[PDB]
Amino acid sequence: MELALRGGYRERSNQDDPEYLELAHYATSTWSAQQPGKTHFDTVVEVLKVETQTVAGTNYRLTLKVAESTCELTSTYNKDTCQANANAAQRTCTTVIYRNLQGEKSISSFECAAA
Repeated sequence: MELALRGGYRERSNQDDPEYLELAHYATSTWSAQQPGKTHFDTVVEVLKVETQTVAGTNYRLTLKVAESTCELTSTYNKDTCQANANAAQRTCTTVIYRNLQGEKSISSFECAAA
């Protein structure tokens, strides 16, 4: 379920590995679908920061610029057709995704800063 440690995150660049963006989309679409009053998926405008912690499994702490997409929640989310319009409100959000050895992912946290 989680990897619990104070400190010990290592900084990664968002070009260090293409999977960071994939993980960002997984977290953002999954979380947005559960929010009360939402009609559309939120999507990832940009990965702003990547930090990881590994013991056996790994925490990916991703800081993201997020905006509402035009893809309805009744549709299947698509990582690259569900882009936000430049005029859509943006927020900075931070998510911790824990992945165990089986590759099972758990969103430990997903929090957005007020605009």
